[PDB]
Amino acid sequence: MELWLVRHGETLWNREGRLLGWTDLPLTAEGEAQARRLKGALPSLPAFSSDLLRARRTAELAGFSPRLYPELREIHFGALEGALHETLDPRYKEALLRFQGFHPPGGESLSAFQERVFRFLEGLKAPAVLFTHGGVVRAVLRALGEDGLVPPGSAVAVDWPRRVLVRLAL
Amino acid sequence: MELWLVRHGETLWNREGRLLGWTDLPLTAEGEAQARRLKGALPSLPAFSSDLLRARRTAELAGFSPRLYPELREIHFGALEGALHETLDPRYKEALLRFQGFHPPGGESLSAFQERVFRFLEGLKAPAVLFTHGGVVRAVLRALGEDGLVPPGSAVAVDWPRRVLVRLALD
Repeated sequence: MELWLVRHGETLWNREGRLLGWTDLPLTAEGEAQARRLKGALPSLPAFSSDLLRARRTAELAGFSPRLYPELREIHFGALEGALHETLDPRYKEALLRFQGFHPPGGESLSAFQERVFRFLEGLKAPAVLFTHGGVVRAVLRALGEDGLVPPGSAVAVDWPRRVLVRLAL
Repeated sequence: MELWLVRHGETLWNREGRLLGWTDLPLTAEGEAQARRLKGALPSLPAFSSDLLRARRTAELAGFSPRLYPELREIHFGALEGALHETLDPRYKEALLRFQGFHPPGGESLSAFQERVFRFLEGLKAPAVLFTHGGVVRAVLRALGEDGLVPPGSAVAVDWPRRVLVRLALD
């Protein structure tokens, strides 16, 4: 079943290199421009979106009116929200790289995060466009055996749960 | 899974251009003619149909004895029921055109409509013929990435939830 995973436009923490999870940052001017460009590429399928501002605004600027689901949120980094990726304790860097064994204080475990994301995905009953976050897109791509890193404001279409259909980066 | 969806025959509000949702209108003479032409053109599979008259009657004239399900009904337009499409406020016109963010007072939102329709399709265990409405066919075709408008009394076959197989219209 066709699903479009869209990573929201950039926020200030993207250029700053800070972990961005449940901190509700707005899009930058460029992030808004990225969202607008998506209007000319994304298919008009039922839309869903993380309830965080940056995702909602990306959906809006891309020409969609999404049903909001917190299950589509990026992982909650807890005390690590806003932390510079460069200064993270090696244990955290390692976990984020290998995509396993990550449980920030006051946040969600990478395991609970994935459980939340896939429960949502398996619940879908028709093709859809999903406005979400880098970590969510990464989880889905890795589940299909692919590298999950995609730029802000870009998207990847997948034939869930079989394979990746195409990547779209502007 | 192979599913055949049939848009019921025309009613007076088709030529009139009025939003027809849960208003239970009958088929016109031409509407019955369209339904009769479907007999012998649709596959022999279990049949399901919206419980609204126009749909049930289409199924009947097409040679089927479907189990009735309100879940196959057209979207509930609420206060907009019977409204001339031509005179709808821009917000509603655009919402229906772009098939998104439609919240009619006293009716069903497009999101609620889609959830209802898709939940029903998910429950189907095997191939079947579904006698339904223009909006339902439109939601399905659009979800499959194609233009969703089809003529009254016409049908489409899809491999749900993957692709459209064929569109069938008769004269």
